[PDB]
Formats: sequence, structure tokens, C-alpha cells
Amino acid sequence: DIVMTQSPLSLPVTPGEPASISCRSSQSLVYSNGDTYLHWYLQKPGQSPQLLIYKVSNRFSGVPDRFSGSGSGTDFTLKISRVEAEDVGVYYCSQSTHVPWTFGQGTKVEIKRTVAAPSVFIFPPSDEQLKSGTASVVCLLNNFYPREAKVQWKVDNALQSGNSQESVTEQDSKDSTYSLSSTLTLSKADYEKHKVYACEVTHQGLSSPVTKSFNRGEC
Amino acid sequence: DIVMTQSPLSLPVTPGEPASISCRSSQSLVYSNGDTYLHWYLQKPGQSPQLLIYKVSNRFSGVPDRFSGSGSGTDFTLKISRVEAEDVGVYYCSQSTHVPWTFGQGTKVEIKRTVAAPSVFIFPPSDEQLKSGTASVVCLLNNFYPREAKVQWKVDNALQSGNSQESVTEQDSKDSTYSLSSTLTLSKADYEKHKVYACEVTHQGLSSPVTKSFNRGE
Amino acid sequence: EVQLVESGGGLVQPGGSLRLSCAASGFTFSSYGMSWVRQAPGKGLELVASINSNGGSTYYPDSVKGRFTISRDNAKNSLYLQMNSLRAEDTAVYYCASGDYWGQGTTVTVSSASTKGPSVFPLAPSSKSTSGGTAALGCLVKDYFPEPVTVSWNSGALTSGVHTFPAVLQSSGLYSLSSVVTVPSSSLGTQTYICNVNHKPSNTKVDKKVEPKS
Amino acid sequence: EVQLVESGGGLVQPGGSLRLSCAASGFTFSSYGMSWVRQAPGKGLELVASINSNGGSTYYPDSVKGRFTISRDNAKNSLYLQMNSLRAEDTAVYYCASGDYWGQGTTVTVSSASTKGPSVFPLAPSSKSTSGGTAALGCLVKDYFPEPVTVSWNSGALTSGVHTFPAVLQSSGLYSLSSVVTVPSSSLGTQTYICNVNHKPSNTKVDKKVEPKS
Repeated sequence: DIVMTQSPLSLPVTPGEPASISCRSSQSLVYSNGDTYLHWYLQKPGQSPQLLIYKVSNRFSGVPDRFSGSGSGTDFTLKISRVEAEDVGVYYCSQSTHVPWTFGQGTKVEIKRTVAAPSVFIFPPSDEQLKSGTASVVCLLNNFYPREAKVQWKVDNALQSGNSQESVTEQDSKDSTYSLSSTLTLSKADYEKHKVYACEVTHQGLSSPVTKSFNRGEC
Repeated sequence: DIVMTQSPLSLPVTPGEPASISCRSSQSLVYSNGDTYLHWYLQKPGQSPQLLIYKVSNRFSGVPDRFSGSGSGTDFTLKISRVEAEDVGVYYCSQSTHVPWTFGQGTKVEIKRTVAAPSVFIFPPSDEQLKSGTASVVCLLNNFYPREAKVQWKVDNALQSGNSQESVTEQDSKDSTYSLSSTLTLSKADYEKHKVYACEVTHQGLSSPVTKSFNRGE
Repeated sequence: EVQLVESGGGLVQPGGSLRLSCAASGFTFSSYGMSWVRQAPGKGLELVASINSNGGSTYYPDSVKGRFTISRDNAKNSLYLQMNSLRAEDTAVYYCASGDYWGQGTTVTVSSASTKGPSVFPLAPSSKSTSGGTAALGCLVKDYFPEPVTVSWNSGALTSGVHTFPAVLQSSGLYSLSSVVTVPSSSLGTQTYICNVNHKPSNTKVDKKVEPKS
Repeated sequence: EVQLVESGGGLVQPGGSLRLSCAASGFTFSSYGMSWVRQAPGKGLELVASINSNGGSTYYPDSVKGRFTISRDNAKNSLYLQMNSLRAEDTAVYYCASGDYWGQGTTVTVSSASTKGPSVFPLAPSSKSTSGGTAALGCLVKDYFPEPVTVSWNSGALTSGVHTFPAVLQSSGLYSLSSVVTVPSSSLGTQTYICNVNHKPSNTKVDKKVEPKS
């Protein structure tokens, strides 16, 4: 199999600034007819891969000029002259010169936008879920940047550990932010014997850690 | 008020080719601080207006370089270096130098893509609607270009007129095509006393007219 | 993220009144002049009223001067438009706007006629009725008033291949439209198809399943 | 207008089998080599099988060679993948592709566990639970298996401000996620909010209204 290798795999770019991805193949990509079947694909968040450049340098239908491809033999380059917010996603180089079709490991372009502090919301479990025996408490960090953030749960000021899962979205193709859910799971009976439920968020856009909290059965 | 006048109002462009819109103001747009509050908005099909260029030449957030604005005083120009399919929509130049905020009439950019013939489908009226006493017959012309097309309804080979409405979609921002519905309305009783219902479509992408049809009860 | 969310639209008898509201977020709302812009279908952008940053200066075109009043609440980050002595020519989509951003707009229609909910009918597909190589199916959304109606396919899960036509006024003075979707012929059996029709002004929600009919 | 519509995905016990289908339209299907590519969440693109235009020439990586079979029906414009002796490591999204285009994919899960439908709980908004100047609300979609689930708001009409989080496997082996939306604070009273949840592998459809509550 012809092996495809990309550099880098993580690509942070201040928007408007240019970006370059290199692709090396383990063997020449020119085919018996003199053409080179080197292609670039893009997989935007939540979407299937889409064709960007085919045969080294041909812009696929709909693809803007800021995407140019170059190179030959075993050494190829994709350039994005002005990285826009919507360009965020994972880029794959690929060869179809020989069977089997192969792909690079993929390069994830990140948009280096300005710092943005998360809006933070806490949600008590519904009365409905509480009939089921489990209580889920939810904390939302919305539209922030960069992705690094710390969420700590406090119950009656006891720091929690080992009972919460996090989920982060992919970088937004419109505003280049992230969002994060942290979900504190515990027993109904466990939930009833405490009063103060609190979510504490640390992020580079917060001068000081922010806490949202609620007391069980107040509103 | 400061009157804004755009030229042209209809702008057909083969994709990849450049495009220019002129905007003239009935009065200078230079504000007393030396700045010029001439702006360009774009309203894509199905959407609110969005800001494209502010103060003559500044690209708003998210706006690509292919959009560039220039000009001074009373004469301004928006240029699109390579019109992409997604750029389809109506462009408005606008001034906020003086109250009231005013807008140009708007320029509708159309993509001049390759010819594409419509796929045609005819739909009989549902049995459910026929309970109500009316019968709608629908003919769909899907993903074609250019927009100009002719639809003729023939009931028992008798050409209809006066009892059908058309609806066209705006140009598609992904494939630059249109779609059209034609809806033949008539009474239940009227509907039941005929058998062959047909829809005939003439379009530049068709060598010869296409007919789709059904017989009531098959 | 910047949001402008209009509300309050609907149907009013001539001479009657209506209050529109706009909720803003994602920017310093107090630091910005705001305006209401309207647009009849096919027509261009007509300014209805403007108010400045602190909310102490208003402007009105003669066409609505004396009738409309643009209000502002920099605390609730809100903007209001009090419409009185409404005329039939006032029928339009009304947008809330800041210069940089526009809301999605609310629909105001002025007429001496009642509100009717839509009927929703299957535009049933078929194999034997394929147009190389897609099948087509849809929903007919008929005899409603006033605008707007919302149409989606499969609760929003189906969007590719969809076309929802502009409403058309029938000689009855009622709107009607079709929403259609094309799918590759062979995928016809593999999935179910439901159109989701919402017409707030009459509180009508219909979810019609669309099947081949045999 | 090119379409590539996969179907046939779902949950199978180890050793068991599954047949995937792909319906194509909008291009000369007979004229194109086709392939199945899969992707585990987080991982990259792994070729599963290829077939040429005819199609009398196929390839399989050793990882699935002997187990998978890629057939083609140039008449019905369709591509197939017969998967036998399925292994847990075969859990992935399977895409149908032609090189120029990719389908949305279909989800295959190989597990020694049963299918379960989700519970949908309100993530209720309030005041002064505002965060300048937006309110947040949502739906908690908990304890379902296997993937995928579909979530929308207001039958598809509400889309901006929406964040639907990636599913997470809990220690119970059941997936869970939240879908949330933020709106300008003072627009809370002016609209209703339904989350539309669909989980096909268990035939579970829920529409949950989300309200402020006292």
C-alpha cells in the first residue's frame, strides 16, 4: 500500500493568516498515463469528507481560490492563503494512483481566534428523572475559546471526583468557539441528602473562576 | 433623503468570472469626521440581509477577499473577483452618513451555469383531499437551468388554462438551479369526469418536450 | 454570538394595532442605534423607524409617521415598535436591525379576513415514476392564512434534496405551497418520510407520513 | 445534484452479519469505481473495500478480507457491503464513496448488548439564571444504545444558538448527551421550545416541551 504522511497533524492558524500542509507518499504517485492522482479532502465538523483538490492542483466544483495545491512525485502541499472560520476541520491527502485507495492521518486545522470567556449555566435534575432513581446535574460552558477549561463540581462545598463526564463540541465553523457540557451523575437518595449544588469554571477568559449554583428545591 | 442608485439591477455572471456593481448617492457620503459610511449588504435566498462591506472597503467578519469595495464621494463599486455559486442573492448598497438610513434598490446576482434539464414528476390528488371536494394536481420541475420554462396542463388531451398556479424557487446556492411547481386546481366532480391527466414541459435543456401523466385510478 | 430575535408579528384588521419586540444579545446593545426595516415579498428594504443609542432620538418616514412608535429598553436589551392605525399596505416582513446584524424578521399582515389552518396532503412517490435516477415525494400545504408556515422533513433530519416552494395566494385569498424532496430511486424503501408542518397563527401542527400508495 | 444514500446499519452481535446498501443518483454511476470507507469516532479514514466500474475487480484489506463482500448493481444504481463474522473492532460509521462524493454514512455497532431507547429530560431555563445577555435551555438524552440519535429544536425551525453535544458512553455502557440552545434573555416568554428526539434502533420518538417552571 502506498503510505501517505502529513505534516503537521495539528495546525493552529490565526484567521486571515496563511496555512500549509505537507503530504508525502511512500512511492511516486504519477500513473502510467503521466497524471498524478493526488487529492485533498476536507471533513468539516459533523459532516462527511468532501473533495477539495483533485490530481494535485485542480480545485473541485465550489472550492474557492484560497485553496491551492502543488507538488509532484512523492512531495505535495496544500496552501490556504487566508484561513476563514468556515475552513475549520480535518484535511486528508489521498492517492488513487494505485489500489488500494489510501489516506493520510489527517490534519486538524484550528482557528486561532481571540479569547472568549464561557457563559456558564447549571441545570438541576428534572423532577421527572428523579422518579427513575437517578439524578443528572448539568453544567454548560457556552461559546468560549480556547478549548482548555476546568470544571469542578462542589456538593455542600465537598469537591467531587469520579462521577462526572465531559463532552466538548468541535470548533464552530461560524464563530470559532467551543462549548462544553459537564454532567454530574448520582443516586436519587444521594441527591436528596445534600442541598447546595455548584459548578465551578476556570478559563483563560475569566479573571477569576466563575461559579453557578442552585439549592435543591428552591428556584 | 440621500438617494442610493445601483447599476445594474440584474447581474448574470458565469461562475469564476468577475462581477461589478455600481452605487451612486444623490449627495456626498463623507461625514463631518472625514469618514464615509457607505456599506454593502447581501441577502441570500431565504435569509435576512447580512453585512458584507462597511465604510466603502472594509470586509466584515467572515467575508472572503473576493469581495472588495471601492469608491469615494458619490460613486462606489463592489467587485467580486470570482463569483462563486454561494454568492447568489441580492446586493444592496447603503448609506448611514445621514438620517434616514437608506438603501439601494438592490442588485440580483444570477449564476450563469451550464444548461440543465428538469426532472419532471406528476402527482395525483390524494384520496384524502378528494373528501374535501377539491382536487389539486401537482407537477414538479426539479433542478433545472435556466429559469425560463413552459408548463402545459392537458386533461383528456384538452389544453388547460386559467386554473393553474406556478411557483419558482430562488436560484440554489449550491448547484445554481431552479425548481418549479405547477398546481392544477379543479372540483372533485370535474376531476372524476375525466381520466387522463398530463403535464407537459418545454425547456431549453430538453431536445423535445417531456410529458408525465397518470390516469385517474391506476 | 450576536442574536436579534423579533416577535409579536401576526394578523390585524385595518385600523387595528400591533406591538413588535426584538431581543438582542452578543453585543453591547446600549452602544448601538437600532432600526425597524420592512420588506414585502419581492420588494426591497424599506426603513420603518430608527432610534439612536441612548434612545433619545427617533426618525419616521411620512408613510408611518404619526402611526408607528419606536421604543427602546437598554436594560432588557430590547427594542419595540408600536404600530397603530395599521393599513393593508403595511403588510410585510419586519426586521430588527443594528447595522451590523439583522434578525430573521417577524411577519405582519393587515387584512379584513380570518385565520385558517392548513390542510396537509401527501404528494406520494412511486417506482415506475422515476426521473433518472431519483424518486420525488412531497407534501401539499393548502388553504392557510396568514403567512408564515414552517415545513421540515423528518423533524429536520432530512434536508438534502429538499425544496420548499414560496407560498402563493390563491384566488380564494388563501395561501398554498408544496414542499418536495427527491431521493435516489433505490432508497425509497429504505426510509420513512414525514413532513412537519407548523402554522402558528392558527396553532396547527401536522406531521404527515408520505408513502408510495401501491 | 449528486446523492449517495447509505442504509442498513445497526447493532449486531459478534459473529453475526449485516448487509449495507448505498443508493446513488445525479451522476453516471456505472462509470465510477466505488468504495466503502469506515471511521471510528475520533479515528481517521479506513478503507474497507473497493470495487471498480464493471464491477469485476475488488479489493479488501486483510483486516476484513474473507469476511466482507462488496457487490454492485449498475442497473439499480446501488452498491452493497455484505459483512459476515462481524467483530467488535468493526464498530464504525461506514461511508459510501466514489472519490468525488461521500454519503452521510450509516452506523454499525458490534456488541454483546441489547438496544435501548433514550429518556429525554428538560434542561429548564430560568431567571436570574441569565449569562449576559442570553438564557440557556435544553434536553438531556440519556441511556440509549446504540448510536445514533437525532435531535432538533422546534421541528427544525430553531437552529441558531443550538449545540448538540457528542454522545458519551457512560460506565453503564449506555450513551448519553445533551442538546442545548441559548436565546436572548427577554425572548424567553415569547416562544415555545420543543426538542425533537429520534432513536431509530429502538423506534423511540420523543418531543419534549421545555419550560421555565415557576
